[PDB]
Amino acid sequence: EAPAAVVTGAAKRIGRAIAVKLHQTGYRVVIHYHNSAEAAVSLADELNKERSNTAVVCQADLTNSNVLPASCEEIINSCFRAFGRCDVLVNNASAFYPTPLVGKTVETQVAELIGTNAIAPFLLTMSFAQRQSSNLSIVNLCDAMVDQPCMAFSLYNMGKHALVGLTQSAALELAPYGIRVNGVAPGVSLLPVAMGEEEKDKWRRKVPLGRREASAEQIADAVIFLVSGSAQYITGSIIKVDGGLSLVHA
Amino acid sequence: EAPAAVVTGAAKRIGRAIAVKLHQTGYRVVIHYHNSAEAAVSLADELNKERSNTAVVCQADLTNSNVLPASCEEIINSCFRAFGRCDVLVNNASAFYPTPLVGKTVETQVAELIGTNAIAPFLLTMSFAQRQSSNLSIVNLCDAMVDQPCMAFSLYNMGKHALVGLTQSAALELAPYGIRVNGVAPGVSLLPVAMGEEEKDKWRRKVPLGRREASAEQIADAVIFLVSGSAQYITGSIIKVDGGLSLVHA
Amino acid sequence: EAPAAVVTGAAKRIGRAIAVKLHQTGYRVVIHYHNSAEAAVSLADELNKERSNTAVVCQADLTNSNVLPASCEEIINSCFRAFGRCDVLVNNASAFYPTPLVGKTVETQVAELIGTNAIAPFLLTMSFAQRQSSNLSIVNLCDAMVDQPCMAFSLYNMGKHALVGLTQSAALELAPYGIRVNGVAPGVSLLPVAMGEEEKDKWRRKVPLGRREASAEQIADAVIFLVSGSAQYITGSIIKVDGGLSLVHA
Amino acid sequence: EAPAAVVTGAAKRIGRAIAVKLHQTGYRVVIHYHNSAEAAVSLADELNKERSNTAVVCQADLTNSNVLPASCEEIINSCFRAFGRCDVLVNNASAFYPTPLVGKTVETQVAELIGTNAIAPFLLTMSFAQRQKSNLSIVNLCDAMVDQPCMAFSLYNMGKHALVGLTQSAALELAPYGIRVNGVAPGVSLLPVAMGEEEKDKWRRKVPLGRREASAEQIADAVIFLVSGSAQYITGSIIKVDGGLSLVHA
Ligand SMILES: NC(=O)c1ccc[n+]([C@@H]2O[C@H](COP(=O)([O-])OP(=O)(O)OC[C@H]3O[C@@H](n4cnc5c(N)ncnc54)[C@H](OP(=O)(O)O)[C@@H]3O)[C@@H](O)[C@H]2O)c1
Ligand SMILES: NC(=O)c1ccc[n+]([C@@H]2O[C@H](COP(=O)([O-])OP(=O)(O)OC[C@H]3O[C@@H](n4cnc5c(N)ncnc54)[C@H](OP(=O)(O)O)[C@@H]3O)[C@@H](O)[C@H]2O)c1
Ligand SMILES: NC(=O)c1ccc[n+]([C@@H]2O[C@H](COP(=O)([O-])OP(=O)(O)OC[C@H]3O[C@@H](n4cnc5c(N)ncnc54)[C@H](OP(=O)(O)O)[C@@H]3O)[C@@H](O)[C@H]2O)c1
Ligand SMILES: NC(=O)c1ccc[n+]([C@@H]2O[C@H](COP(=O)([O-])OP(=O)(O)OC[C@H]3O[C@@H](n4cnc5c(N)ncnc54)[C@H](OP(=O)(O)O)[C@@H]3O)[C@@H](O)[C@H]2O)c1
Ligand SMILES: Nc1nc(N)c2c(-c3ccccc3)c(-c3ccccc3)[nH]c2n1
Ligand SMILES: Nc1nc(N)c2c(-c3ccccc3)c(-c3ccccc3)[nH]c2n1
Ligand SMILES: Nc1nc(N)c2c(-c3ccccc3)c(-c3ccccc3)[nH]c2n1
Ligand SMILES: Nc1nc(N)c2c(-c3ccccc3)c(-c3ccccc3)[nH]c2n1
Repeated sequence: EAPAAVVTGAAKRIGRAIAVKLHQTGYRVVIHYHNSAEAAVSLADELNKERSNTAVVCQADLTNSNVLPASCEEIINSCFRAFGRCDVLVNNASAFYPTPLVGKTVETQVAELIGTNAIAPFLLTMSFAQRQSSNLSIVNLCDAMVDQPCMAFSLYNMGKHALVGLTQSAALELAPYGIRVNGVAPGVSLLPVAMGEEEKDKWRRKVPLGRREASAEQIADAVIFLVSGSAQYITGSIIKVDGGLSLVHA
Repeated sequence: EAPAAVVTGAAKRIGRAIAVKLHQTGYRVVIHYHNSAEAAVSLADELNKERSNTAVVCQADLTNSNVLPASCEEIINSCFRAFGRCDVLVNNASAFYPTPLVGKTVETQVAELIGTNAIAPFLLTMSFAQRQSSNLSIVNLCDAMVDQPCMAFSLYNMGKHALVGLTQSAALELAPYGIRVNGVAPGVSLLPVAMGEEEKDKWRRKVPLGRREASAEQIADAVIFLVSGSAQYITGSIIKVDGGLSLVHA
Repeated sequence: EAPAAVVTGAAKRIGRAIAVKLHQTGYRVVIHYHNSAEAAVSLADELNKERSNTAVVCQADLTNSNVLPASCEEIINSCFRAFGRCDVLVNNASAFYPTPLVGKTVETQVAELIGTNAIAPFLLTMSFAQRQSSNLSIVNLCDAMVDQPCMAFSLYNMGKHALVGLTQSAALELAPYGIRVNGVAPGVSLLPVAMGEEEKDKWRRKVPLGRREASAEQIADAVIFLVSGSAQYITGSIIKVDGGLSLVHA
Repeated sequence: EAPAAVVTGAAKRIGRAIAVKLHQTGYRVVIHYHNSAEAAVSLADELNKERSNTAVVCQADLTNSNVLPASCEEIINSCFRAFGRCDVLVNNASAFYPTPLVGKTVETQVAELIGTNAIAPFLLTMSFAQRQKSNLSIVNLCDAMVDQPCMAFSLYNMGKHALVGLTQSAALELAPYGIRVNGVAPGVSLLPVAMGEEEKDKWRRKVPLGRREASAEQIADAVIFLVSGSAQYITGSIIKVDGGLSLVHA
């Protein structure tokens, strides 16, 4: 019987690339999404054409709130409902925007940035563990630049640092259950179409390895390694996939 | 005119030592507290008996909620209303208890642990910066053991990692205003007197330097250095005060 | 045609497992060794029996001295002599023994521990670089416990820290050549066969994931990943393969 | 009776500033130097004019070699011979020049960069500890930028990483003797007066806190803190004194 994986924020970009690689490797997938309903269903369709009844969608807001634990529990539940098991959780969904210290209220900024980058991963990790020759693991999408943060992104950066802490704490606590918990830390990966090509090229020129951003596939390759039998002794590790960006001084 | 400082969780233990030592150095202090009202007031009395009009109290819950930004704005405002300035912020208040992955609801555990240790510090930082020759700084009480966390303390450890992120991010962002942002990271300090003799001895025996915990005053000494004119180029630094504990393998 | 790899200290234990996996993946290998001539010759024989003239041996002391640069240059030369190319360098050889601060002279201890763990890697890196679809990379065998070092192993730990610095520096500097430079950081692996099982068990008991040391093959799996086409944007990254050991407090 | 300190590379720049501040604090000092004889003697003269019999010079090359351990032993011995005690060691002396991977021989580059920055500190630390076999401590001058190194400075960076390892290993091992071991990590400080102005300003512009380099006295300030009675529980800590430089992404 095929194993199953939940990928958060999997309608597009890096999360989709990860869901696709897992599905190709043989996983059944839960494609979680928030607003990108069309994209999520379109991916589920593609994947189901390849192999029937191997993909489902699950909509959830991962903003912090008093019902977030319920939402996270329901994401894990949807994998068990659809596939009878949940082997892998990938925490990929992430809000990202500036929150300067000097339209959204600060309450909202705190809830969205901390919720998606840290608290939801924690609550998904709880639910994944509680609901349990298998190879169970969790992969967190971290950030290679967490110690050299973008100006005015404090809440986003706090969230990513907390996700490091969770990766470590959960690796330690879930080790007795056979559940490995690791991370992948992109540098600069999929640049948005809508960026001034002046601005995209400015990020690209910063990367020592090729003067280019990582492809989604390159990030997903590291995820697939960590979930593989080739990483059976690896837990609490964060693999940077940054082309050396984080090594470059100002 | 004397500079003024806000110390959160200052009614006892390490926060009290930090308030006392700042006061001894010449600061006027706002004693923030949550439940320890009698000890907060008694400290204020003692400090005011020493120099008139140099200490006030400000009560607030720093649990995460939709009213926390206002609570944090009021803590900073209390310094201005009393003393007409606010030169130093010390983020010391902290909830600490286990939150296993497998009475409080999980949403309360998240609000308390992430609120006190990370979000409140962030909102207090926003309010402090927004209100601003001078020697302005912020000191965050971090944790020397953040990469080797206690078993079953994921949320606390998440909060403390986030606080590292805030320290770095706010140092970078506030440096143009001349506001330094640093941290002090205790190991083990002030073991609860009701913790077991076996359990205390076990922690003490692990500390390389002197096989004993730090006094509150030793933690406060590092805070004082960071706020002083002897640390005028220091920003985004976290000083461990741990007797070498974090260096000891399992 | 087939790529070629140099593995230092490859006659036994982890280095041998690395050379065998590389070979199995289709690499031709230089098997470098120092004292273990029988094991190195025998390993080359076994691999050549599998595919004709796909392995060679090369002896060299990698102790620091005035002839170490020529020695290292000759190891890289030996790969080109045998195979006309050198795509991968794995810095695995390592002296490991205590050097207390309070029958070898201290200058010999310095020379062996810093030579094998850092200086020889740097010199090999230079010679490798100087000689250069393509997929070139270096993997350095680091140590997951470098920040929580064994008591009285200062010189070893200094060497391993130096090796981290080389991994970063060389990743930055060799990126323009498309040479990636990464590390693998074992926790406890392949405990000495001669170590009593009861001492083996003291280390084993520390490991959260499975209360077991890593196999040589598990270490080798991380090396294989890093040299593979699935790691082509990864440079300056150190992958811990430690079962959570470095996460455990004293 | 006054305590005594050895400061290596103390004739000029940051070491000189550290020796001066230690002397103003009440220490007698050994001013170690290599080539800057006139500067060293001029400094000793000036400190002795302030307090008779409180400063000596000690010449030694700290390049790695088979006699480096005897040279390091003689430096420590010079302090006991002049003052009858040695309370503080500051490892400040440092060779700094590029060593690219692709007039000095490489043997010499290795001996100078690894000797001065790492091996001499280790040997001096041994001789220090053995002569003690009060508030005894060691301060190592580290580098805030060691994870974002200068292009083509691999050996210097390996040296400085090794020095972090020494700081940690020695703090752990010397703690039972009451000897604390810490570091101060400058970012950019005291630019060579002769460095081109455009290059000076290129570095200055990078620093968030004031867009300027640290003064030598600001670096000394943090050394003075670490040797003081206000840092009695601090060991194995490295204090960055960098104006936020290390926080800035490429
Ligand atoms: N791209 C990079 O260069 C880079 C760099 C560093 C780290 N990373 C990390 O790698 C991961 C993937 O990066 P990316 O660029 O692919 O991510 P992204 O496009 O910015 O976001 C991924 C998904 O997060 C989901 N999301 C956003 N807010 C949400 C909310 N409130 N509730 C639930 N889901 C929400 C969105 O789902 P819908 O579209 O369905 O609404 C979005 O498609 C992230 O964790 C990111 O931080 C990426
Ligand atoms: N003690 C150690 O060994 C150690 C180790 C690592 C880090 N630290 C850090 O050093 C700092 C001080 O340590 P500590 O042991 O002195 O702290 P603590 O005694 O555990 O807590 C300090 C204060 O935090 C306040 N607090 C708790 N929950 C709160 C809430 N919901 N809202 C507002 N305030 C709240 C409490 O105020 P009331 O008493 O007024 O309710 C309490 O007095 C903390 O940040 C801690 O994490 C300490
Ligand atoms: N085993 C662990 O748990 C562990 C933990 C952390 C890091 N690591 C690292 O992973 C790598 C492999 O570990 P291991 O346990 O397999 O290593 P090892 O058996 O201790 O050493 C590997 C080889 O290093 C070679 N070597 C030693 N001194 C040398 C010298 N002066 N010149 C040239 N070669 C020399 C030896 O070659 P000959 O036998 O031919 O003389 C030896 O077989 C090492 O870098 C090690 O530090 C291992
Ligand atoms: N300046 C900065 O911005 C900066 C940045 C990061 C770290 N640091 C660290 O802070 C410390 C002081 O920096 P600095 O700029 O003042 O240092 P520096 O001027 O570059 O070097 C200090 C002294 O090192 C001594 N030295 C060099 N080679 C030697 C050898 N082979 N044997 C013995 N002594 C030798 C020299 O003594 P003689 O003059 O007597 O020959 C020199 O005066 C160093 O450890 C440095 O790495 C400085
Ligand atoms: N959820 C999410 N989405 C993103 N698009 C990013 C990015 C990012 C930022 C700039 C260019 C490309 C990607 C980054 C990022 C952060 C710091 C440095 C580089 C990229 N983090 C992101 N997280
Ligand atoms: N707010 C708060 N209060 C505390 N009492 C602690 C402690 C702590 C944990 C054990 C003994 C003494 C102190 C710790 C702690 C955490 C990790 C390792 C060691 C101590 N953190 C704390 N935070
Ligand atoms: N070259 C070499 N050989 C080794 N055998 C080791 C070890 C080591 C240490 C203890 C048990 C097994 C292996 C370790 C090691 C170091 C620090 C913590 C744990 C293991 N490093 C080694 N390096
Ligand atoms: N012994 C020694 N001397 C030095 N002059 C430096 C410097 C340095 C590099 C550039 C400007 C000013 C100082 C640096 C340095 C290194 C990396 C980043 C920034 C400064 N390290 C030094 N070490």
